[PDB]
Parts: sequence; C-alpha cells; structure tokens
Amino acid sequence: SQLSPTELIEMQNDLFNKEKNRQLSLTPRTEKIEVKHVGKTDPGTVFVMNKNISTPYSCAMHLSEWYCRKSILALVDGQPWDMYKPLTKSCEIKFLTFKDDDPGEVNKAYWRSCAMMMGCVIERAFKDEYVVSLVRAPEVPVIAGAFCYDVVLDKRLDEWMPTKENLHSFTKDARALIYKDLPFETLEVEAKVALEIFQHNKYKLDFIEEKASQNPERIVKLHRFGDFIDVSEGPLIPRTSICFQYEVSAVHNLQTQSSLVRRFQGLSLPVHLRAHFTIWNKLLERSRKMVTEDK
Amino acid sequence: TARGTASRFLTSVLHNGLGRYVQQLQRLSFSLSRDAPSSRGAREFVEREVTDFARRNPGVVIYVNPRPCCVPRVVAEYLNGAVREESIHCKSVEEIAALVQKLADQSGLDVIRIRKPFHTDSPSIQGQWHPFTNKPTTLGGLRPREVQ
Amino acid sequence: ISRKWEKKNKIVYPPQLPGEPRRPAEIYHCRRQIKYSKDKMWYLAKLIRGMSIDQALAQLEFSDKKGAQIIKEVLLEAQDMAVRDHNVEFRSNLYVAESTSGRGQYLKRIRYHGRGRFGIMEKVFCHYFVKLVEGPPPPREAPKTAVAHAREYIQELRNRTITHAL
Amino acid sequence: SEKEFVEHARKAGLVIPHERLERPIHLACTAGIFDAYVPPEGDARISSLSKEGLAQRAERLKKNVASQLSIRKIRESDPNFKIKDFPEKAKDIFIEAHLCLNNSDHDRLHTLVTENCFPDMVWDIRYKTVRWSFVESLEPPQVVQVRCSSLMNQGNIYGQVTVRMHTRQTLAIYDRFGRLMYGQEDVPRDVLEYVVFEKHLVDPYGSWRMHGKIIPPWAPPKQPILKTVMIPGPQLKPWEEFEEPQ
Amino acid sequence: AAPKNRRSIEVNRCRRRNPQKLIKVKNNIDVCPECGHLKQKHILCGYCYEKVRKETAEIRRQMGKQEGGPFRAPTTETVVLYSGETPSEQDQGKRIIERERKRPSWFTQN
Amino acid sequence: AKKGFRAAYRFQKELERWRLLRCPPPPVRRSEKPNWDYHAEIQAFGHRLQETFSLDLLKTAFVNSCYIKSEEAKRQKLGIDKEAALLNLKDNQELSEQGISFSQTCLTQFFEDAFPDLPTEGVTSLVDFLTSEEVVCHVARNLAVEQLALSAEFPVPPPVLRQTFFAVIGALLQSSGPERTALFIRDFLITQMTGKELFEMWTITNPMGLLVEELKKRKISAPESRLTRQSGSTTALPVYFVGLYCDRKLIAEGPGETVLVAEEEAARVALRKLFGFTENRRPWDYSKP
Amino acid sequence: HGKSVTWWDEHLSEENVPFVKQLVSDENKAQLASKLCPLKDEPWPI
Amino acid sequence: ISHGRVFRRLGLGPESRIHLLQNLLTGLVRHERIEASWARVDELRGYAEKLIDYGKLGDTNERAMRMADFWLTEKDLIPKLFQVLAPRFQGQNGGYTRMLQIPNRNEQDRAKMAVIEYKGNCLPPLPLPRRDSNLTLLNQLLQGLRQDQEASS
RNA sequence: CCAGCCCUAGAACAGGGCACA
Ligand SMILES: [Mg+2]
Ligand SMILES: [Mg+2]
Ligand SMILES: [Mg+2]
Ligand SMILES: [Mg+2]
Ligand SMILES: [Zn+2]
Repeated sequence: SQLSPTELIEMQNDLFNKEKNRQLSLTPRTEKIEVKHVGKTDPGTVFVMNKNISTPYSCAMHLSEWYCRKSILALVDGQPWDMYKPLTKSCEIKFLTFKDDDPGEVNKAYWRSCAMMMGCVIERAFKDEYVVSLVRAPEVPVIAGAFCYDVVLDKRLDEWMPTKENLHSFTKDARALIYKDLPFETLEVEAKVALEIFQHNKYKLDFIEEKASQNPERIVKLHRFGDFIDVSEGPLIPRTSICFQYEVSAVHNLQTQSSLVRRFQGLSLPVHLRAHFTIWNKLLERSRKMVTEDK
Repeated sequence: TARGTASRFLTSVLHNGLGRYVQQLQRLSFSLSRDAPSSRGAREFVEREVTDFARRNPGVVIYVNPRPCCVPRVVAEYLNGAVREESIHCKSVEEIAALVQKLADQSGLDVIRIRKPFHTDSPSIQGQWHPFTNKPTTLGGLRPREVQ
Repeated sequence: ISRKWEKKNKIVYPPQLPGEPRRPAEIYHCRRQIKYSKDKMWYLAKLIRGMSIDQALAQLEFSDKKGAQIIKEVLLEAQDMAVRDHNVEFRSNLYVAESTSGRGQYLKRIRYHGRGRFGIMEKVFCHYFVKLVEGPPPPREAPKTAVAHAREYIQELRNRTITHAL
Repeated sequence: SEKEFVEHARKAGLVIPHERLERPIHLACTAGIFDAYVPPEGDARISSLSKEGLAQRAERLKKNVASQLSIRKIRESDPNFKIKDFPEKAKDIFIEAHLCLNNSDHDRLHTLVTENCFPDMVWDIRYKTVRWSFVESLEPPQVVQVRCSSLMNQGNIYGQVTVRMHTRQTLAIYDRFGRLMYGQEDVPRDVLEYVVFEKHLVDPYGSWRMHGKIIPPWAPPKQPILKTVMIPGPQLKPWEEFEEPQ
Repeated sequence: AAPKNRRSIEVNRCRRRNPQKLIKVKNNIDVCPECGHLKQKHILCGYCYEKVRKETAEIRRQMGKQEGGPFRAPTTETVVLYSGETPSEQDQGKRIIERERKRPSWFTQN
Repeated sequence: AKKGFRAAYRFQKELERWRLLRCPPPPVRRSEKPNWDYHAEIQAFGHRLQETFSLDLLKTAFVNSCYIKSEEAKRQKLGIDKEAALLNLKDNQELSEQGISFSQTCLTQFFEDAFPDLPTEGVTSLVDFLTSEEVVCHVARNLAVEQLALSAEFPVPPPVLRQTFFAVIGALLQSSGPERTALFIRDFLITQMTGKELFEMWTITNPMGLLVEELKKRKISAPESRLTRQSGSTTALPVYFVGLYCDRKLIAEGPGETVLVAEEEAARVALRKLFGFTENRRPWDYSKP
Repeated sequence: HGKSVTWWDEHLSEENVPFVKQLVSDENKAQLASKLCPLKDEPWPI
Repeated sequence: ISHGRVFRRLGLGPESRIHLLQNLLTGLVRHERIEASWARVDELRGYAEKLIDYGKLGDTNERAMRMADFWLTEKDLIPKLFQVLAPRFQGQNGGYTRMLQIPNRNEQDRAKMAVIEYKGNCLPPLPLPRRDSNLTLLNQLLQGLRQDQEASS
C-alpha cells in the first residue's frame, strides 16, 4: 500500500498504544499484591505492590538505587523477567546482575537487546525508495563472538556490500541511538493483533505465526523502545544507555533457494563489563568472522 | 548618584499629546482632620479652592475625607495605575495649591533620572551613517589588490 | 536562638485540582548543637550538595571526617521521616536540594599560653540543615560550549547602540 | 570561662508526686468499653431485607435484660430519656462530628466527641486535608445495647449506648502537599460500624459524646492505598544468621 | 611576623573554596555481593570482616579456655569443629576445638 | 524599655512594608477599594477624553456577561429574588459588535486613503494588528477602562478587556457622530503605529516572492540581486550589501551578515519602497478638518 | 550516572588473565618479528 | 634524599623498630592471624617470610635456633614454629602469608589498617576478593577466543 | 585510561612502571 515509513511508524505506535490502553483498562481497580524478596542480600523483604502497575524497577526503587543501577534482569519465582513489565500476582522476586555466578540469562537478554537495537538501526538507516525487511533475531549463544540480525534488502541492492565507511556510519547511528536513553517496554499481545500491527513484513508474519504455534494461548511478546517495535524471545534490558561499547563488525550475505539475506553482525559490551582497548580490538576481530547457528 | 538609583528613557504614556491631550491625573484623594491644628491648611483649601480646581479640571475625581488622622495626606492615582502619596502637613493654602497643580500637571511616571532629554522615533531621516555611505565604488567592485 | 527550619515542615498546601501536575514532596530536617566545626561541616555539606541520597550515603560511609557519621545519621533519620510521616513512596527517590551548616551557641574557656598570658578558647557548635526533595536528581550544569559563547558574543555585539547620538 | 549549658529536656514521672496531688484527676468519660457487643456474622445478608432486620433488632434489644435494666437506670437517673428519639440525635451528632473534623473546628469537635475519641480521630489527620460528605443512608441506625458503669468510690455513673450504623459516605484524604492519597471524593462507598456513645449521668449537663467505634471482625478490608508500601527485612547482627519462616 | 590588614571575605572564600581543598568524590564504591553492604574495590567488606572477627574471637576464646596456662601452646596442628561433626581420619592426631554453634555458611569444611 | 510611640509606630509601618515585600497580595479591585464612586468615575471618564458620551450607554457598555453570570450565581447561592433588575442589565454584546465593525471599517478606509499601494492582505494584517488583543488591552489599561469594567476575574483577561473597549467604542458611535468617533479612533489607536514598521506586524514569509509578484503586477520584468559592497569574506562576522537592479536600475539595497539574509533585506526594502511605507514617508496628519 | 573506575584485571578471570597476557605477548613478538626486516619490504631511497 | 632504601622508619629508632617488629612477629606466630597498621604489616611480611625460611631449615641448625630465640619472645612458640608451621610448609616456596587491607579503624585516628595471616590456619576464611566467574560476558568471549586459538593449532 | 601495588619520581599535588620473570 501507499504508506510512508513515518506513517507506518505512527500507525504502529498508535496501535501499540491502543493495545496498551486496553491492557491497562482490563483491570479497573488497583489490587494489592504481596511480593517477597527471595534475594541473597536482604531476605524476608515484603512489598505491597499494585497489580499490573508496579514493576520490578519500582521494587528496586523501593530497595535502593544500587539495585536500580546494578540489577538488569528479574526472576519472578520461576522465570526471567524484564524491569519494565508489570507484575500479575503475588510471587517472589530475585534480581540478577552481570557479575553473578549464573549470569547466562542476563547475558542472553543483553544479546537480544543489542540484536534488536542493531535491527532498528539497520531498518531506519536506509533510503525510503529501497525496501528493507527484518526477518528475526538469530538466537546465538554467548560463546559466539557477535550478535547477528537477518535483513532482506531490495533486489537491486544484492550486488554491493557495505564498506568500512558504511560500517562506521552504522556504528555512529547506534551510538547516537544509545546516547538518548530509551526504555524497553514489553507487552503480551495476540497474533490476531500482531498480524495487523506489522501487516507488511511477510517474514515477520511467518515468525509471529511460528512463535504462536508453540504457544497454546497464541501469546506473542512484543518489544518496543522509542518509536520502534519488534518481536523477540525472552525479556530485554531495562535501559538502552547500559550498552556502553557498541560496534558493527561486518555483514555476511547468505544465499538460499528462495532469497538472499544479509546477516549483520555486531559486538557490544555494557558499562558494567567494559573492556580494554586491545581486548575490544581482539573481540571485534573475532566477531569479524562468520556466525552460523539456527537450531 | 545615577549608578545607585534607577533610570528610564523619556517616554509618554499612550503617546499622549499627539492626537489629543489627556490629563494623566485620574483621581486626587485628600485625607485630613477637622480639629487637628496640622490640618489647618488642608481645611482652608477644601473650604476655598477645591471647587475652582474641580471646575477647572473635570477629568479628575476629587475625594475629600475628614477622619481622625494626625497627618494630612494627599494620594494621586494616575491613568497608568501609579499611586503618588504626598504630605500636606502644616502647609499654607498657596503651597497646597502649588502641590495640587504639580500633581495635576505630572504624568504619573516614576521620578528618577532621565538618560536622554529627547526621544525621537525613527531619527534616520534621509539615511543613517554606515561605513560605506561615503566611500566611492570601483569598477566591478574589485578589492584593492585583486586582479580580474 | 531561632527555630524555623523545623517549623517549615508543618506547612499545609491546598489540594491539587484534577489536571495539575504532581508537586514533589519536600522534607526539611536539621541537627542542632553538633560538636563539629562550622567550616568542617560545611565542607561535607558542599560535598553532598545536589547529589542523590544513595550516593551521598555511599560517600559519607567512606569519608574520614568525624561529621560523616553525623550527617549519615541525619540523612537516615530524614529518610525515615519522609517515608513514615510524609506520603513519599520509593524511599530511594530523594535528592538533597539544600544542605547547609551554620554556627550556634559557643562556650568560652581559658587557654593558657605562658608568661601569665591567656586566650579565650571557643568551644564551637554547628547546626546542620538538610532539605530532601522527592524525585530524580537534577542534571549537572555542563560548561558553556564554543557555540553558546559565539551566540552570546554575537548577541552582545548586536545589542549595541549609538550612545550620545540623538 | 566557667559557663555551662542549660535547658536539658527530660521526661520522668514519679509515683510520689503522682500520689501527692492535691486534687484528684477529674475525668469526663471512662477509660474504655466494658461490655463489647459481639454481632452475629449474618447481618451482611440480613440487611438485604428491611423487616427481617428491624424485627430481629427489636427482639434483641427487648429480650436483653441487661439493656433493659440499664435503660431503666438511665431513666430513673434523668427524666426525658426516650429510646425512640435517640437514633436521630446520634446520627446528627455523628454527621456534625464528621463535618467538624472536615472544617478543622477543634473546639466544636471537643464539644461533640469525647476525650477518648478525639485523639484517635485527630492524631494522624491533623496534617491532612479531608473532604467528607453525606449522601445517603441505606439502613437507619439501630440501637443494639445499653450498658452502664457505676463506680461507687466516687458515685459516678457513665452510660454507654451502642448503635449499629450503616452509612453511605465519601472519603478523600489528601496530603500536606495537596496530592490525593487515600481515595476519590465522588465514590459513595458503603460502610457499617457500631458507634458507642457515652454520657455521664451524674453530671448536670450531660452532653451525649461519641466514645467508641467498633467494627465487626468479618468486615471487608478497607480500600487499597494509592501508593506502594515496602516492609523492611529483619535487621540482623553480623554474628547472627537468617531464619526463613515456612 | 604580623598581618598588616584584615583579609576580606571575598579573598577568604577564594582561598577556602578552591577545588584543591574541597573533598573529592570517591568513585571506587561498590556493594558486597554476599551481604549487600557497601565496600571499596580494594578493601574487604566491613560486615563480612566483622563476622569473621567475631567468629575468630569466639574460636580463640575457646582455644584459650582449653589451655589453662598462658605459655601452654599447642605443639601440633589444630582443627575447629562445630556441633554435628566428628573428627575424620585426616583430623585425628591434632588438637580439637568443639563449638556448640552450628558450622556457618561461609566456613568451609576442607 | 525606651519610652516612646513614634519609633514604635514607624517600626510597625516598616514591618508592614517588609511583609508587603515578602508576600505580595493579589491585586484587589479598584472599586472594592475604599475611595470609589461609580457615577463620578463614569463622568470623569466621559470628560477626560473631551467627549460627550451618554451615561446610560456607558453603563450598558461597562457591564459584562461574566459579571452577570457571577451575580446570578451569587443570587442563587444566597436565595433572594433578583429577577426584577438584575435581568435588565442589557449586556454589551451588540455594542461590542458595532464597535468592532465600525473600527475595522474605519481603519481599513484610513489605510486605503493613506497608503494606496497597500495590498488587501497587508491592510487586513494592519487592521488586525491595531485591533489585536495586545494593542487594545494596552490602550484600555492606559485609559483605565479596566478599573471601570464591571466583571469578575479582576485581572480582566484580554478577550473581556477587548470586548469592553469595543463596547465603549460602540457607545461612543451611538452617542456622538461617526466623524467624531473616527477622530477618537485616529487619536487613540493609530498612535500605536508611530515608529513601528510594516513587516514587524505583517510577518510575511517569502519577501522576494511577494516582490516579484508586485513587479509582475506593476509590469516590471525581473529584479537582479548583485553584490554592491562587502567587508570581509573569510571573517567570523561577514558584512554584505545586496542590491536589486531592474533594467540595470537600482531600486533597493540591503545589508546583511550573509548574502541570503542581505538579499532578503534588500527585497524587504524594495517591497516597502513599492508600498510607500518608508521611513521618509509623510507623517500622519493629526489635525481637525 | 556515576560510572566507576575500571582496570583490565577487575572483570577478568583466573583462566583468562594468563590467556590475555600470552595473547598480547605473542602479538608483540610477531609484530617485532615482522618489523625485523625493513630493507626488503619497502625502504625509502637512500 | 631517600633514594634506594628498603626499610621504613618506625618507633623511636632502629632498635625500637626491631623490637616492634619482634612483638608483631611473636603475635603473628602465636595467633596465626593478626591485624595492625598497614605499614607495620607490610614491613612484617618479609620478616615473617624469612622466619618461615629459617624454621624450615631444621631443628638442629643452631643459627636458626638462636634466631628464633631472639625473635620469638614467648619461648612456647619455638617448638610450635619448628613442628607445626615449618613442617606444613614444605612444597610452598614463598606463598606463606596473606595480607589484606581492612576498612579504617573506627577510632578517631582513622589509620590504614591491614591483616596478615599464615596460610593453612585453623581460622574462618577471610572474605577474599575473588575473580568473576567464567560465565560472565567478557570471560565467555575470552573463552571463545581461546577455543578459536586452540582450534587454529 | 588512570581503581589499587612499586619507583633510582616525589612535602601534598604531579611523573614513570605493573606481559614475558
Ligand atoms: Mg607562672
Ligand atoms: Mg576568637
Ligand atoms: Mg581576638
Ligand atoms: Mg601514571
Ligand atoms: Zn559483605
């Protein structure tokens, strides 16, 4: 359809806002939930929180600012949980940082956040006349030296590959995006509304369908920061500015029997685990390679 | 001391005097006493010269208030909203009339130092001096040591 | 003496009409008759001025001055008051707006020098006043940049007028 | 140089000056409630029927011999004492007390409520703005029981009257900064309590003053607070370990 | 030497408010991941060190109560054990301290 | 204990002054102030402008619908029957409409007979500026119309102030003659244009475009922008002079920081020269024909 | 954001510190070995 | 000028410094973990290392015997020194002591205090500052780099 | 980039080192 990219962004934001208002109006009253703190530092702590309003970020604010600074992920008694997602019922919370003994979940969440950021930068750094479709965020483990993102470009862009100047421009765009603090908001929607939210990316529609297939209730996790909306697995980091060092290593063009997809690879390190110059150079040189992991 | 006090430019309220003159004195309220020896001048003025002044100046509301007060005062409220308070304590009728005429002829502005004794809007008739208003032009606008 | 920084905590504001922005809560507190010195307490006050309560307590925990523990106790008591008495949730959502140190009533003693000479030794005492405002800490003022300097200089050049001309 | 400080604030009460008082402490009311009325847990459904509540209330008020003898003693101590004209006066006193607490009229509040009701209703509200109103009353106030405490060491009789009151009120408690804290001002929420008024019968004036406010144990919980509350963990010493309760 | 004139408050402030005399902010502050208190990055945690000091004081008090003499020092290795523990074969032949308190979490068996 | 009363009373006056400086009270109504007489104020307002109004017309113009509504609310809150006289206040809406219409028509005619080259949008912008909220409010506040306007909200917001001013204008129109009202308008509204510029109140967007349109209307081919003189090209504050030549004839010249701003200024000067609103124009004739 | 100070040993592990030391050491050795023959790669005109 | 010096001035002079270090070393040998001023502990570290080296030298060595007689004031420590600390330190070369700076003393002096401890003692372990786990982000990336380097050879 | 540990560098503040061992 004849729709400008800014018009698409506005429509997506408006539809997400309507769904958010519906989710908020689903509960007319403010119920009291009794949340325990099963953490290691302050045991026995009890919080009288609001249902579908209070957040683990508000719990950290109740505790102390050190928690708001350190704790990235939340474990609600059985599962990970982002900071900006409202609580549902009474439960117990345990905070999770980067330097913990088992930080695997937080590392994967940071990986997904960086992948979504790189995807947004790639989607919004290209020209209007060219068509660009994000496929998904390939879940690669932490051992892989970079986070990858799959992008299908126009048919006329299948000849050239981004040079060092283009990679540096992408890195500058990512740094400028990080400079302005953007909160990651997570919402639980249905495929029936996700299809009309996207309505343009056939790959995104197929991804939503295959993610809702394994979901008995057809529940899809949407993530949105600033003006960009994307679907991804697992929770995300609360703030964007947590990503201190960020680089776009290179891109790898993989060809299939259906179409060819650019696999953009990026490297990132937060402010809590920033490294030295030589260490960063070695890690970037390692990320320069090819990363292949789908199942 | 100019640096100690404030300063303002010579301005007129609502561009008075251009189209028609408007007496800037809106109201004049005397507060005096009937038995105090200090209010003798104010009493004699209210007896003698308030009617002639009221007839001469119709655009000013003149209020008179005899009340149990010790110091005779006069409050002039102008069109700009300014309130000027003066003391007529033990002053002869001539001095009272002089002060009344002064308050009538005043404009109500603040009595501070005036920087410029003149104020002309657009004084740039026939042109204003600029560093190029008296230098001749060369052929083609060439710089002194520029070759074409 | 004078006691107004404590009475400032008992004022009542009219109810906020529906539609007006939420006014942040303000809590005044003070510690009277501290054995510390006026200037030495003012140093810590200036150190913890404008910072968040969390970072202020973190700095006071490691500060080697004797007044560090004093100001830490004062801040803890002020936070407890803001939580219990005042309707201020999120006990870590406070920032120090003002933190000052003044003098109080001294004591005079005789300090001997020698050769029959003496001095009036002054036992010092200082009051410490603190104000906590609910909300995020205000950002630090950045140094003026070259672009702002150039704009202000162009403005000052343009605001000139021909003096003593008319 | 010999100069020291003064005005050291200390609070220490001693039995010798407490007993060496020239005049005994004159109390305008009793300490607390002697006989607490225990209501049945079926009132929540009985109030749904109009006559099936009035009949039971009248029967319970008539068959209790203690209430009957207390009413008879109040009558013989002071004439012009009627049970039928009491609920309206009690409702008016309650409404006036609420309006006085709204308007912050402490003298009138002292005249209305007693010395045991004033602090519990003024302490945590002296620094807050309240907007209370009266819209409707579902069930009329019903006098349940009447008790009397007669202290013979001084010959003082104090009569208390318990009245079940089912009211429809609107409460909006603001804070000292002006922001809303407790609830909305336009919600006419229903409440059901028991007001226990107290009056000294030996006193020649004898103004009916509210003394106690009884709530049933099966009453629904109050409305949730608009803010979030954090309960701190147990403050443990370094040489102490934590014990998780199960 | 004597001062010639009284220094004005402007110069007084310019002297005693210079950043050289202002207390600098220390940015090496961190939290102890064990107990949640505050500590520096190059200094042990105060709370944990106080716990260890209390436990060491108790252990030394008991091992000194075992030795009724001031100059009666153990000639062999020493081992501390808590309630619910028995000396193994590697712990036999050494001096033994017995504590009624249970073995804390930080104290390793080893 | 220093015996005396003069020092004590003077210090009480000082304390009152300090309290006034500390907590400034909101502005109170001049009518609510002690010394006030409404009929005397109306007569003084009529006599100070050298005009002959009608007392009933002024009392009709100085009332407001907001004041009527406030008085009706007070009546309903008090419980007194006031429908006999309060409903007969004759709100000044019609007088305000007549004043607005006549003032706009007279200002348009004045501008047309003064500057024949002013376009329709130009004269409309001039009339709207002279009848805008700021100018009318300033004139009324200097004429003390705010103090005599019976209305709630003593600040007297700009809409109410302008409505009351134009109601006074309509009352003058109905009492005295149209020529006298036109002279009143000329003396109390056009004086606000002394020293002001045309574009400061016109606020055009494309001066060069408007100029080439005016040249197309006046049968002129096209202006050429040429650099006449310049003072520094690589300095931090360049100064350029751009002139407009039509058929190799200079019509206007403008200085500027950059060449584009200088050409914009030259276009503005050319537009002012074509429309006749120049700093060397004839001063407005303030006389009695 | 009161960011703290960070050195190269704070976030590393016992198994990574020797690896990092070796990775920089052999890198410097290889660089000095590659720069050992300058006259054969591209010398300037003498 | 204080260039090329290894000993720091303590006490009332050289002999007073020697006596203070002797008392500190006696307390350390007796209690197996002590705490003192940071400079005193840093100075005592080397003397404790040398004392352990002398104790490991054997019982019949009269040089080490008289050295321990001079240093250990309480003579009930010399048999302990030769039959507990020296035998348990045989394979270890120089890793006998552990020094850690504790928070400043709560007294008004606010001195820089440290704690020294002989390894292998019968005391609760100090809260040693440990490295981060290998599951961290940077450590995992370095493990990946190491695996790539090993696969390249 | 400067937490901490050394210095033939230094009152404090500054400066040079902490990968080959
Ligand atoms: Mg002597
Ligand atoms: Mg002195
Ligand atoms: Mg002196
Ligand atoms: Mg250095
Ligand atoms: Zn700890």
